[PDB]
Amino acid sequence: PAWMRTLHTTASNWLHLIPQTLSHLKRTVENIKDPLFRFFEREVKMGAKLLQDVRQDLADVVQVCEGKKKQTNYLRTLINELVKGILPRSWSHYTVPAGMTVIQWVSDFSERIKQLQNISLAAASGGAKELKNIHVCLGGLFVPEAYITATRQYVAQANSWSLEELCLEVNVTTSQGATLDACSFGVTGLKLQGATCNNNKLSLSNAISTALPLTQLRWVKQTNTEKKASVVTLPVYLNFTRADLIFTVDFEIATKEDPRSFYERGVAVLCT
Amino acid sequence: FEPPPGVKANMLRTFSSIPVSRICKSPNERARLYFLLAWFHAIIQERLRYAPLGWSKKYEFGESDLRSACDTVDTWLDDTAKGRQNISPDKIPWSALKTLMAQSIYGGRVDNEFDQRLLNTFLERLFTTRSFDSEFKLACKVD
Amino acid sequence: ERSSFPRFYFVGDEDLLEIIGNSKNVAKLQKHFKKMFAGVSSIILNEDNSVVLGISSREGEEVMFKTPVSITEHPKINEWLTLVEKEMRVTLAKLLAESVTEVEIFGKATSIDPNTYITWIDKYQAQLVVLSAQIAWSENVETALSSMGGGGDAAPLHSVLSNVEVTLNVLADSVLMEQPPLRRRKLEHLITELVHQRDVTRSLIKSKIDNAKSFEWLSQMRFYFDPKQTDVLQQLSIQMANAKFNYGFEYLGVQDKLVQTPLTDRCYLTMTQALEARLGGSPFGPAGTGKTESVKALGHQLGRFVLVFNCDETFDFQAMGRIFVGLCQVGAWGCFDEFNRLEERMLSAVSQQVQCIQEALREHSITCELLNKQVKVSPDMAIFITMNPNLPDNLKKLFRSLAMTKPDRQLIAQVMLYSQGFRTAEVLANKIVPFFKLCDEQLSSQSHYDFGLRALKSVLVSAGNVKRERIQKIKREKEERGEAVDEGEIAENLPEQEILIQSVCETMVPKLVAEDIPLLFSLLSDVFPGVQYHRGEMTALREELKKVCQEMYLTYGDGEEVGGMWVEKVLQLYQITQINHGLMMVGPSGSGKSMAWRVLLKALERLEGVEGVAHIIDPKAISKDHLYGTLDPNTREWTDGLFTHVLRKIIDSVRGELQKRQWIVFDGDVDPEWVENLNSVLDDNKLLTLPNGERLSLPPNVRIMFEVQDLKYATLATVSRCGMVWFSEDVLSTDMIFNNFLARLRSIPLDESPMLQIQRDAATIMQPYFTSNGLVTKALEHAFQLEHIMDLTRLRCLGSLFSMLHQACRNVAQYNANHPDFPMQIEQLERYIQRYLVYAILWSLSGDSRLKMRAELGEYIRRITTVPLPTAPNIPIIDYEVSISGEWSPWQAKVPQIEVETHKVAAPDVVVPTLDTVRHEALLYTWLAEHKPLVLCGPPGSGKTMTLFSALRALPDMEVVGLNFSSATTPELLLKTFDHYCEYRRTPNGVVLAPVQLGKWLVLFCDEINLPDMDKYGTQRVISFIRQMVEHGGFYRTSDQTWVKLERIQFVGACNPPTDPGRKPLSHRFLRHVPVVYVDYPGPASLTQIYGTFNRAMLRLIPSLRTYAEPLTAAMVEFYTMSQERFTQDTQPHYIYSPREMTRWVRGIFEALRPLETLPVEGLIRIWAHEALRLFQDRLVEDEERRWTDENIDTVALKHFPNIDREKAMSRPILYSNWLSKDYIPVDQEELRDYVKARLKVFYEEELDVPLVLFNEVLDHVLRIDRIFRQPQGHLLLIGVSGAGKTTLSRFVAWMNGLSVYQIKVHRKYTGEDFDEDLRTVLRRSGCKNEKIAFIMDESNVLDSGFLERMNTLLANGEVPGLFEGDEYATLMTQCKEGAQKEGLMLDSHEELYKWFTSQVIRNLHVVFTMNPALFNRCVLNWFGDWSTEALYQVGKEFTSKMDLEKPNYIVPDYMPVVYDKLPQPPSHREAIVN
Ligand SMILES: Nc1ncnc2c1ncn2[C@@H]1O[C@H](COP(=O)(O)OP(=O)(O)OP(=O)(O)O)[C@@H](O)[C@H]1O
Ligand SMILES: Nc1ncnc2c1ncn2[C@@H]1O[C@H](COP(=O)(O)OP(=O)(O)O)[C@@H](O)[C@H]1O
Ligand SMILES: Nc1ncnc2c1ncn2[C@@H]1O[C@H](COP(=O)(O)OP(=O)(O)O)[C@@H](O)[C@H]1O
Ligand SMILES: Nc1ncnc2c1ncn2[C@@H]1O[C@H](COP(=O)(O)OP(=O)(O)O)[C@@H](O)[C@H]1O
Repeated sequence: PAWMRTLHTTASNWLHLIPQTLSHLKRTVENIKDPLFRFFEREVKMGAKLLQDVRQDLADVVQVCEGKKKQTNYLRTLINELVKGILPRSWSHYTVPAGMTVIQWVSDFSERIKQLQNISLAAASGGAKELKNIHVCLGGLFVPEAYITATRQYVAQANSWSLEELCLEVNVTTSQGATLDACSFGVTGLKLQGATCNNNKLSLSNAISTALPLTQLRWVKQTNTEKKASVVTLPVYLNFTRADLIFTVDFEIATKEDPRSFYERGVAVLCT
Repeated sequence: FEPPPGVKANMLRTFSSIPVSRICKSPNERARLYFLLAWFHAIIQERLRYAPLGWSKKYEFGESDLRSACDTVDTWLDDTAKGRQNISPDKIPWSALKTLMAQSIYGGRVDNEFDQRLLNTFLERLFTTRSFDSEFKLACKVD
Repeated sequence: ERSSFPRFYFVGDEDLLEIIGNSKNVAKLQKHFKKMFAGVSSIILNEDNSVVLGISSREGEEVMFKTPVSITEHPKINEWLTLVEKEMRVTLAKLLAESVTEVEIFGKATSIDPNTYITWIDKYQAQLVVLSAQIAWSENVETALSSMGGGGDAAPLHSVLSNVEVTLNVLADSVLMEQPPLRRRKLEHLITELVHQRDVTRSLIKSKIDNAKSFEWLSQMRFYFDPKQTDVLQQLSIQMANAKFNYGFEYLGVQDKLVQTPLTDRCYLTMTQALEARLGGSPFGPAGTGKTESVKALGHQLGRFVLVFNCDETFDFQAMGRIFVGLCQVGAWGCFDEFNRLEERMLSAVSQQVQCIQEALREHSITCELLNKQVKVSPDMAIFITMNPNLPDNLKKLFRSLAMTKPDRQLIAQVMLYSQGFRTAEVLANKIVPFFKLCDEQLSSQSHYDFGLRALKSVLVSAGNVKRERIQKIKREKEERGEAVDEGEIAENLPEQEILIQSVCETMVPKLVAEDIPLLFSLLSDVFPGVQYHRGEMTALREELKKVCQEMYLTYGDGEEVGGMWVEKVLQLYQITQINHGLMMVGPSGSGKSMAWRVLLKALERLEGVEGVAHIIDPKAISKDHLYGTLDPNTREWTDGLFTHVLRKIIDSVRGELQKRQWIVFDGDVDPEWVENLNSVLDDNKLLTLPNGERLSLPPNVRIMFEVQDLKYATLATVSRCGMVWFSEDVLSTDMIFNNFLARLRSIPLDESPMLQIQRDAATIMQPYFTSNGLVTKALEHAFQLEHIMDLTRLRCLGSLFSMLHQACRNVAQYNANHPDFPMQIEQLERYIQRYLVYAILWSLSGDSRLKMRAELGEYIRRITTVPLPTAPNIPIIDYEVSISGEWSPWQAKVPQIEVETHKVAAPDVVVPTLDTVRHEALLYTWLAEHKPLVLCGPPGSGKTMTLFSALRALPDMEVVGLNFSSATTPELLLKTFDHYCEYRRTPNGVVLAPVQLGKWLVLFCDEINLPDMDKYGTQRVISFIRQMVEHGGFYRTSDQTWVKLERIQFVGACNPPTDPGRKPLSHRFLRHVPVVYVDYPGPASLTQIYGTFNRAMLRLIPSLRTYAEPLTAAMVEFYTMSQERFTQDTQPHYIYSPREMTRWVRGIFEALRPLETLPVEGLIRIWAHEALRLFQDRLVEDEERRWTDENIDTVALKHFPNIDREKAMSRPILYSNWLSKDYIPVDQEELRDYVKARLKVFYEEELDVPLVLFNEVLDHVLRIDRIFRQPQGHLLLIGVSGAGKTTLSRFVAWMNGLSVYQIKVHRKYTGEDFDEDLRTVLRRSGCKNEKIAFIMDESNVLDSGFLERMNTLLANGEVPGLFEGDEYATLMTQCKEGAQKEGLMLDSHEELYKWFTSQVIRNLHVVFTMNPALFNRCVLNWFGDWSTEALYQVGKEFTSKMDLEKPNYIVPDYMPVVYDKLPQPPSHREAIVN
């Protein structure tokens, strides 16, 4: 039938667009001590494993379309579920929006693997020191809360204080005009829903989504002072469906602005 | 059969569902309270339709929650006003209703913390002694 | 009776009949009082047992009756049960009144005298003192606010807060010093409640609340006590928010208390509102967040009892329904566990029941129908349904819902840490909670890891105990040096973060894999910086372990030293024994487990002086009912199980075993079947329950440990009910095993000394190759790099190597014995041991691999080793052997040249010596002398079974006993064969199993060890039983639960590779014992020799053609080789070509040439081609494949046999029959067609009358089918398209050959038992009456794979043991006796009659299996396929003959698409229309 041929074309295109391979991270005792390196190597291992899985499955599919071998039971399910367009279970190991179709899933996975290639190359070029200044995107990482906890552990180990006695501060700045402080980590791709932030100051607006050029995560010791009434806490979600919570940022709103009005209008931060 | 997607339709349905005898009792401030709770329920319900923005997930803020809230208001107002034709707006147990609708009713299904914060924000904007002024605003800058 | 006192609705209906039966027995009702109440474990009575004096608990705290009820005046069980309940409530209330009077006297005081305070604590139970503290605090705060009623008044609430502060300070000092554990729990509950009260009062002070009716105070739980009320039941009123409830006044004993999380009182408010709103609540959320415990804490605070219906596979209905209606009567609470885990129909049924009860409850705002009973619904009920993300639609309207997404672990840790008397509690709590959040994510996930909130609670309790033991030690030291003793002084100077580090190290470090240790240390550094802990080395225990390991020949080390990891593991094991009374030494097979606990027991015995006694029990080998004990259906007599027996023996203290240290090691796998009865032991109760009604308290010395390999099937509840230590495979070093083996070899002699001297010399020779980075370890890792037929376990390979080296030592000893004049010297011994070691590496590492990987291993070793090796340019070393003179000699010389007798050709028991079989002879000799059990692996029919039978018949003093392990094999069969061949005798050491005949090693053969099915908990019980025998050197006799050692006995097994279907890979524990050797299909030259012998003995029948035997064998081998490389199994499952088919080939040639006297070469090759077609081509499914087969057979006949006339030798209609002539002569196809047509006239006239056309394929197939019937044990596989003539041809052959055809009549009602009845029918007809039967059956006749398995065993065995039992068995023996009497055989006992019956069946029954590796190669398949063009054409011609399809006007077309190839060149009209 023709759906043999069209599925063959789609599989060939996907194998073309998906990057070839992912390099693993070299283990070293000093690197093992660093928590960021441990998180990133866990991510690299997971990503390389799932990349090998999908590459092998697509090679299987494209060879089957040419008839050189036969549909097995799991292969039967996989081909059927590619034709029907719903996302296969064996491919989805990280949390995904419920309604995401396979095609943009593959586009997203290509993006994730490209960023993982970037971070692996950066780690290989230098060490955990150069690993510190990488500007990862929370949506791209498979487990981003692991990344933020790893940053917490990194600052605690580097500067020798307890994890509980540490808190996060947000410095939303331009990518070009950003400083790589020892407590500062670069986070990209964060997007606000229903608000616009200028000079770390928030204002209600009808713009549906404002993109942050670069979010700066800095860890500072718990000041033990009560928050001002002009500071608001913004939930951060991975996807637009906002079913999973990653962490909470604290933002200072502009004058005349009512934090109650920030709450009612569902202002939020989205990774993707 | 679908409910008409409207605040007005939901208010009308609520007031039709609630018997006429119940909402007119000895405390004449009861009707204002019933209207305020009905408006709050309608605003929540119609926020559900905008699931990505109005909430974090589609909750079942069904009619049962409305009946439970009505019973809560009825019983606590009967408690505070012991057979009095009028009760002062400040004497209304505003905090009791705020906390109840924030934790037990309309709050139990609330799983995410920030949805609970939203529910508190709505309840504190609506349920207060300031409601009984003629200059109250159930909304700000509608258009 | 059920209506009166509805409380016994919870106990079973059988248990209801029991209590009716034990009505005049108060001592047997103890299980029921346990089940029906909350914490009540017993009711206290006098020695007369005529009046109840008090009520006790599972911990031991008792409540004394104000007015004891005497059963004598109230004989009725229900009456005095109700009186006990009511009076228990009355005394609880009165005791509460006394305690509240006391506590209010203590309260409103500037200071509290500690002595009086603890006296008040001990005067009352834990729950009473908690409730009294709550009531006193409630009254004080309410009065303080009632003074506030003036408005803006100066607050005496500051006085209430200060009173709570000072009482909390007193508790902080009091818990610190050593106290009785029950007082400890009382203190912990009081300090928890007072911490909650201090926080809530602080909030009230901050909020500046003024009026007592302010909702800010209304929200909190208020306790109102009015002793003035006449009825004591409602003297206490519990009121939270609008809700107001009476106290249940039910005894709880002591129950764990929560910490009043903001989440928790949120739940409290929501529940109580829901109940006042007259509907239950559904606090959903992920598991482990305290949902069910929150419901339990609510039930406890109100004083009502909660029922935790755990909803899993253990969930039931009828007991559930009756306990549910019992809840309905009693008014107690019930909290369903996870509700989404129920199956759908069950979920709907229980949902409808709870909906009925809920609408009844709302109606009461009154009877409802449960089990056709109208039941008064008590107002006090609540029903709660937790859930793991929803509610069934029939209950969404009736139940509330809550978000139990994340309990405040920070607050929990701060409350419980402070409850343990820790100062700086909040600091340590806010540190430790994020620490476990980190642990649950950054640590590599494992099945056994558990960083849930329960683990946090356990770590806190352990840290408190460690602080207490440290302060006790400090107090002892201070008493030793000086006398200045002050608990506050030592507390202040006591570090506490170090204490938590110690506790987490002692609880969580054992459970980590070798890699997670640096991770946990990094986490400790990050959360608790600057603070570190080191375990205090127990130097006495260190030295005792060192000495015991020296005695037990094991290796010892300290830290980095070899075995140091094992030593640390042993130390952690000792520590957790000190803390925990239940253990699981989880780790991979053969890591450290058994010997770790053994060496620990022995070191403790030699150090403490308390001798250690172990009761090593394997749970799976025995059945669960036999493990715990049996229940008599009639007299309920108690036959104790093994574990219950040993527990009672220890309890009875007959020989001072209470003074002894008792370790009941539960070696083996674990599943949630037997441990469900044992879970009542691993908790704090430490009591063993029995179904009969007896209870056994665990004596303190008794320590239960589980020796389990994996926890993939262990319920996390049981995993958390006892401690854990992980023994990674890294713990056991390889060189560590090397040292073990070398020391044991240097120490013990083999018989039970000169041979010890030769062992020591051998060890000195072989020592350099077992050092670190030696030949053996590199070879072992290389073998790990390769693949093997069975799962490669390192300990298996090393055990094989050690066993064969012991055999090399025995061989040296035997050579010395045979040469007393000239004992072997050091040089010759050295050469022999080196070459034997290389040989042993080869046959032990690659012994489970294909020949090619054996060659690769030999190549690798030759590359790496320095031992001299044979200089064969191609032959691998494995085909070589070492002589007893220490030289490399080829195995071929050891192969003789047998001349099998001409009537013994291709016989089932004639073993032809070949290279492979002599090598395997030597290995079997080696491995049976050491009495090391072993298993044969290789493709079916490779010859393994007889390759062993030849050895073991050649063994001088070992009977062989083969056993056919089936899919349903149980150790009961092994017990049967043991009692049949062996006997039990009582020796001074104990009961001993011994074969009846003397000086004779009984070997038990198991044909297919892996066939028995794996349990759903991944355990084969039979293989576990043999593991138990081989490791422990014994087993336990279930008749009297007695240890029975095995003497003069060894086991041997065999099995095909597990990749075959129905073949389950064996548990690595059992593999590590038995070494495995691979027996593949014989190679080309081996086949050449093996059947050259068979044909040379074959052709002796006809001398004129003897000169053609060897070229015939060469052609046969070449054709079989081609048929190998061309017909791979991938194309079709049955394309398997084994030397079994070669044996069948030679056997068929023998049956052909035997009655005949003279043939030329042409008749011989016609026979040869006939058999080749019947074997290699009759099973093919594709026509081009059979064309290729014919091409190949013709080509091989040409190439090997050139001087023969092609046309006569292989004339295309190769048909052989015996019906026409007297003998099995080649038969003309047309003449055979004529004869079969005549027999068809006979058939039609007598049997079924439907036309059958005789096309070539029908002729060939009817000949094949008859050829198969004429042989004994002929079972045939008719795969072919439906309707193609399978069953009709089979019936026709059966009638022609005189056989009685039998098909099973099959319908949807036809279940397995009807099949079994038909099986007994056919078996008794074909084995007792000597009535030959053809048994036909189809895929439509197989409605269950059990049918297939029964047929499998019937054809493999010739009989099925599972058919004939009991009355059927006796009737079968009667028929067999009558049949033997008629035949002429006089046989009395059942065994020989059974064997004669089996012989008659295997000679008379012929089953055929008709479709469209076990059955394959053991049956004969024939592919009918679909009728070809020819057959269709003749069918048409014969059937289209009556009508006139003849047209004289027909015009022959110029072109004919000629569908029928053999259509006549002028196609007549009928020919054209048939085409
Ligand atoms: N400290 C040690 N010194 C020497 N040999 C040791 C030591 N510990 C273990 N062994 C050896 O390692 C092997 C492990 O034996 P054992 O049967 O006790 O292990 P296990 O972990 O209980 O295994 P399984 O799970 O199969 O029951 C044995 O060969 C034993 O002799
Ligand atoms: N409020 C609390 N106070 C103290 N410990 C708690 C509390 N809630 C939960 N825990 C701990 O967390 C674990 C959760 O147990 P469980 O009630 O089975 O959770 P769930 O109800 O979610 O299944 C318990 O072992 C308990 O030790
Ligand atoms: N060396 C040999 N001597 C005699 N027969 C052999 C030999 N090797 C293979 N065979 C033939 O191959 C078959 C071996 O398979 P068998 O021992 O029956 O396996 P199993 O007993 O496990 O079914 C025998 O039927 C035998 O005729
Ligand atoms: N050679 C043949 N000539 C005539 N009829 C045949 C022949 N082979 C099969 N049949 C017909 O096929 C019918 C049933 O065949 P059957 O043996 O049931 O096939 P199967 O066993 O494969 O289902 C019979 O009625 C018979 O008439």
